[PDB]
Amino acid sequence: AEVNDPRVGFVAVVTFPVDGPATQHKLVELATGGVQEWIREVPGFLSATYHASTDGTAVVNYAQWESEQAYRVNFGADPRSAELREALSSLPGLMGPPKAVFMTPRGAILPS
Amino acid sequence: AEVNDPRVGFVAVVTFPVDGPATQHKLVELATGGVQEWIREVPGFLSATYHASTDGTAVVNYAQWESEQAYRVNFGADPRSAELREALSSLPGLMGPPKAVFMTPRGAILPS
Ligand SMILES: O=C(O)Cc1ccc2c(c1O)C(=O)c1c(O)cccc1C2
Repeated sequence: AEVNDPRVGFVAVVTFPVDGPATQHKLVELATGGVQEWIREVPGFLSATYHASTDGTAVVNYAQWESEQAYRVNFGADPRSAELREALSSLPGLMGPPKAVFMTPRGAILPS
Repeated sequence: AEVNDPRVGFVAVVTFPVDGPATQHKLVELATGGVQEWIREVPGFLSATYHASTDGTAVVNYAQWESEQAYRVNFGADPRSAELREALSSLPGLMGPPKAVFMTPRGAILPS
């Protein structure tokens, strides 16, 4: 969704530490390769965007959710979220567990 | 911009460690201030979305740019950006220097 859409009530920023750009590429390919097709229809799921850090050390996911409850009930309480975590943790090149930060949009600056 | 808009060639995720929920509002208020409107007309700027960590300890800015040059020079060479940095660094309640992670969007999972 647009980054400043009011429907976005909850965001998770997840950082995955990797051993270099080849693993960055593989990790994004894995994340968008069909393992999480099921998440697209989850009520409250708005988006998951995966980025490669320019220094080659991490893959960052910026995920928008309609609310914390929707995230908790429709993602965290679904066992398929554990399946997803296992999938992404299986990749060679992943150097530590993913780190998450939870947060709510509070202000924005859009273009003129 | 939409998170998967093809114009977004470069993203910065800037984290500002703060001492509490009160300073989070102060920091967002300052950063989305109104004197900061010149940023809206910077060539290549697409969006700045300021978030408050749910735990009250951080303010996180997800910023969309057309390219790394737009951020670095169009924004970064303008003196107003140095002004803005100093402003943010001088706010009481800051627990340390802002930390930026630079990255490129590589893939997105979205609802149909
Ligand atoms: O200079 C730093 O590293 C700290 C720091 C302070 C203020 C800002 C930034 C920043 O990075 C940004 O990036 C940034 C951006 O990308 C898009 C919009 C506003 C800011 C404001």
